[PDB]
Amino acid sequence: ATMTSMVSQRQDLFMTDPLSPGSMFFLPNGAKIFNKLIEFMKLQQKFKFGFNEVVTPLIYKKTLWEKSGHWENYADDMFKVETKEEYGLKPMNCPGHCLIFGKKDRSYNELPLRFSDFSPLHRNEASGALSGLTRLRKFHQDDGHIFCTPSQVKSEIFNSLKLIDIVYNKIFPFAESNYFINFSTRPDHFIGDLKVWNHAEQVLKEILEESGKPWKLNPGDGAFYGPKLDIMVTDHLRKTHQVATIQLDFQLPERFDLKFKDQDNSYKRPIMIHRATFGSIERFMALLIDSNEGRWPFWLNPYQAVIIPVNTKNVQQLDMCTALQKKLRNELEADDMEPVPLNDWHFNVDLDIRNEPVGYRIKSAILKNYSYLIIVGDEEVQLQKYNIRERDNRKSFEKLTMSQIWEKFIELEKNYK
Amino acid sequence: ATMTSMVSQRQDLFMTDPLSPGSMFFLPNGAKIFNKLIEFMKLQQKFKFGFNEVVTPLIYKKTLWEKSGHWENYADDMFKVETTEKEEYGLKPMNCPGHCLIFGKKDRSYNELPLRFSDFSPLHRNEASGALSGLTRLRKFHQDDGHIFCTPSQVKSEIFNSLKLIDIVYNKIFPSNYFINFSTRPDHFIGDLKVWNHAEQVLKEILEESGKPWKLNPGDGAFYGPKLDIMVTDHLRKTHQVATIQLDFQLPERFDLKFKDQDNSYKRPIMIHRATFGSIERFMALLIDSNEGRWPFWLNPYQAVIIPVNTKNVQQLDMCTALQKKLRNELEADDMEPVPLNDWHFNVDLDIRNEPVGYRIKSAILKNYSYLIIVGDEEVQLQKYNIRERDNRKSFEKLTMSQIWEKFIELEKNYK
Ligand SMILES: Nc1ncnc2c1ncn2[C@@H]1O[C@H](COS(=O)(=O)NC(=O)[C@@H](N)CO)[C@@H](O)[C@H]1O
Ligand SMILES: Nc1ncnc2c1ncn2[C@@H]1O[C@H](COS(=O)(=O)NC(=O)[C@@H](N)CO)[C@@H](O)[C@H]1O
Ligand SMILES: Nc1ncnc2c1ncn2[C@@H]1O[C@H](COS(=O)(=O)NC(=O)[C@@H](N)CO)[C@@H](O)[C@H]1O
Ligand SMILES: Nc1ncnc2c1ncn2[C@@H]1O[C@H](COS(=O)(=O)NC(=O)[C@@H](N)CO)[C@@H](O)[C@H]1O
Ligand SMILES: [Zn+2]
Ligand SMILES: [Zn+2]
Repeated sequence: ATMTSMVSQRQDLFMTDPLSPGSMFFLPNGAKIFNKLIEFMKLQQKFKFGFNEVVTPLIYKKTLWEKSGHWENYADDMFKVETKEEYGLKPMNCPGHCLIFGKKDRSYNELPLRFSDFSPLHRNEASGALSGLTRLRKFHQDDGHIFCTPSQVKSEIFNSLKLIDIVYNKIFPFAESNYFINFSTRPDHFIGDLKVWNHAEQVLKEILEESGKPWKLNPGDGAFYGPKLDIMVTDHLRKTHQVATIQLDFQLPERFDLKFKDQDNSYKRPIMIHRATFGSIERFMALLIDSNEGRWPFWLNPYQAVIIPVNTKNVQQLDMCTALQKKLRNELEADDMEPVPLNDWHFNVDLDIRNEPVGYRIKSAILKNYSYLIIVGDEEVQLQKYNIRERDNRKSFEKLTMSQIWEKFIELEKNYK
Repeated sequence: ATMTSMVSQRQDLFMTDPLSPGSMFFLPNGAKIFNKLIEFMKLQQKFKFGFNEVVTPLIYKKTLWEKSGHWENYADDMFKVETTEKEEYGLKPMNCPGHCLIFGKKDRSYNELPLRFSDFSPLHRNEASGALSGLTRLRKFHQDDGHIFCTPSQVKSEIFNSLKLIDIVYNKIFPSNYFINFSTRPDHFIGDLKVWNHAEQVLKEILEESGKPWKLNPGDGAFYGPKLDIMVTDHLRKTHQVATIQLDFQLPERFDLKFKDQDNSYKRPIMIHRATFGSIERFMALLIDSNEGRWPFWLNPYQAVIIPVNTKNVQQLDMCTALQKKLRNELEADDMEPVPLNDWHFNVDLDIRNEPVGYRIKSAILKNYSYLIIVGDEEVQLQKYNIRERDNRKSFEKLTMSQIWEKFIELEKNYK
């Protein structure tokens, strides 16, 4: 029994199976949230923070991992693929993005060059370390790599902090006291020179102090390629978890011999910034469950609304419920050829017509954590209005029409509420 | 293949590297089209054809691939993973066995049927190095995969519905446009020969009731069942297998899949394997092979380009930058206001290069921008924009910022 077990059971979110341990199954309801969080992050990355999404391979030749230093300094966590050339299943996206950078000639005008990647990653974690969605063998990162110049680093990290603030302080609050930063310094197994490393830590520390973010030193817990700014979120058992991370990399550009044409018409190395906001879609989703206990916001809820007729055998009530569900689900027939258009609204509304008392079905709804409960009795049929209430306030009853509820549910998603 | 390679360099679509043979790289513009197609398919699958997307693991133990029968029929065309006991894993070449596990985790009723699962996971097939060809044959690819669990009574209607989706893609949105290859029992097949002949009998009737063109492609069916292979032709008149409908009576028996019928008796569900694009990669390769870079507006990574006649004219830029701001619909990275769901965003570039206005038009015809927007002082005086289509030279029009905004939206709300 873990951090997400009860809610996963109750809402049919995920599934494990001993034929692929450490990897897990997103059931239809669980996948909706997975896709919604990604959809959110893509919008922020593409239309506000200037990222360009790429899709990269999963397996690469051993020779690549030897460049990046993963093959030696990350051998404990890397899966190896075989069919006389040996391959590695990627635990990270960075080398693939380095190949992208080095494929063409790069101008200083292209910088900062930002790539994002939602590829599934594989890390051979120890069987004991495995735990729920927080630590998996397979997972997806909202990964991003920024190639920039020395004068662009400070502003790029601040931008990454802004997106982090929107996520952890505005959209998914768990102002301040939502997270603190671990200043993770040079580990025991590292690549590169100490001169470079000390410079890297100076730069990062200096930026860390301008941000004014709560922080503490986490000595010898950086990456083998660079020092990190690890966003730490605390759960209900007062245990911290690393989610978002900002990593300063002077090493991989040299390892891959990356270069760009600068203003002085000379070739210099780009500076590489590793960053993710969720960290992984899985772990971040696990920490949401730990805090909301299944009580999702409307825009994220797999159970957005349930319509409950008082008398399940009353045809008048049923027509009224059936109509609203059709309206809110907004779904076409497989009979014709009319395709589902883009940017249209579809809501996860259900219909409880089990032959059980209305009170039992309402209690059943609140247990499943439906964001809204819509009840239809005779008074509703007469008024042609639906008695809609909020999940977390049983005195939020109001009578709206089919149109009003439709427009209400839209204003909720356009406000991320 | 080399037209794909031609368009790719022009529009910066894809990329390969000898560090990963058979695996594609999707550069920003290339990944955009990739995402658009998936976005289109997900919409039709969820809101019109009653599918439910799941996310399944990419590696499973050797055990599963024996239970499914892939470990003997595929283990050459399958990657193996090395773990810490020492049970070996297999990088999945298909999604099917993983969906059987899902069906056989909860007890199932006849009420849940037809039960449909969709999956867009990346697949890995260790193809021959000499079989590799651009985006058509890769070692890594994504399928718009689907799996239906139904009763024998439902197979007919359920395969038709899959054809209705096929009719949309190939005859309406991305255009006989195809014929069906009736692939029958392969040599290395599994299961009882009795149920095979039955499956091929039912599949033929459905194929006959359809009224769609088909040839017999004997011995090229799947080891787990006969398949309706949808074939599309090149400009070189060569055929390619994209969409497919496969009737499985075997895998449900391999996994001992049961469901409760209405008479309270337990029976086996029937598996229908299906993809409409087949793979996004191969499907993309055939669009490029057909349009030669001339993308539709809703798929184009180059939707519009704004060209000011005098690149030093402050007023012309103020009017050009205003339209680009409007059309792109972005936000600033220095505030806390999030990009909202279901807003519109268009790929509009701004050509302020110090070159004659004609040279910057030539440079956009070759980029295959769906629309060319031009601003001179004649337009500045009118506060209207001079816009033309790509494929019609005499298409020029004078619209406002609001008009172009709504025009572009309508094109996207119609898959135009
Ligand atoms: N085994 C795991 N399971 C789930 N999530 C993980 C796992 N390992 C790391 N993460 C998440 O992914 C984030 C990034 O991990 S990281 O190793 O520190 N950083 C990277 O791998 C770089 N590729 C970042 O671009 C972590 O902060 C954490 O939120
Ligand atoms: N916000 C809630 N949290 C927990 N349980 C609730 C909540 N709201 C209602 N219930 C439970 O659901 C059941 C219904 O309670 S009720 O208010 O009296 N029911 C009704 O008002 C309607 N059935 C009448 O039309 C009770 O078991 C109650 O305890
Ligand atoms: N190596 C490949 N590269 C690109 N696309 C491929 C490749 N192999 C198959 N496909 C595409 O994917 C489709 C499905 O492949 S299939 O083998 O015939 N069908 C399956 O594997 C089943 N899992 C479908 O449910 C093909 O019709 C083709 O369009
Ligand atoms: N659809 C097209 N296909 C090929 N070439 C084109 C096309 N449209 C324009 N061009 C080329 O682009 C150049 C500019 O054409 S043009 O219409 O006459 N240019 C102008 O009118 C501008 N100078 C004034 O606004 C010419 O070389 C022309 O041959
Ligand atoms: Zn990285
Ligand atoms: Zn299949």
